[PDB]
Amino acid sequence: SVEEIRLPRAPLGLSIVGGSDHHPFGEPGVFISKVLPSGLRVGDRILAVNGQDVRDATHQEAVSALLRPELSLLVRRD
Amino acid sequence: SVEEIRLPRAPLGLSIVGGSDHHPFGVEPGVFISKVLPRGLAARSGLRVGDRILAVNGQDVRDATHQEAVSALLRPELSLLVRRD
Amino acid sequence: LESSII
Repeated sequence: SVEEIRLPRAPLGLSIVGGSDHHPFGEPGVFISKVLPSGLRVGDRILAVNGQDVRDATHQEAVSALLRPELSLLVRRD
Repeated sequence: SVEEIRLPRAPLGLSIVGGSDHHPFGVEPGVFISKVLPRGLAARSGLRVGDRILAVNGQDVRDATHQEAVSALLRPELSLLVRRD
Repeated sequence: LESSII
């Protein structure tokens, strides 16, 4: 399914792999590889960030979108 | 050169990339600072994009996996040694 | 290629 996940910024650490310029997840997508040991799950595909499409973004484009000065993530899992 | 950077505990406004499990930095197992927000905490602490993180509170991360390096940085000020330039 | 945002 596809879920909108809201995360308050102050929840600690997010790791991602993938991207279009290119692991066991998925795809051309960007995928959550880790979350500090809420709502998000490893393997989640990240579709949008704060309403901005990242479905086809490069890895560095995804990173820059995650690295924002609340964070909203649209994700697909499974 | 090799610099000692004091970095607050994690947000910090930085991304890191790399590790021994394998970007434009180095070239190469290292963990590097790939982006810092201009007024974020990492920037103010003196970290720089392109910095290769060598150690974190005594933990040698020169040959660490990406997630080893991160865990180190997220253990609950950090003393970082970085190689740069 | 893996990045982390903190």
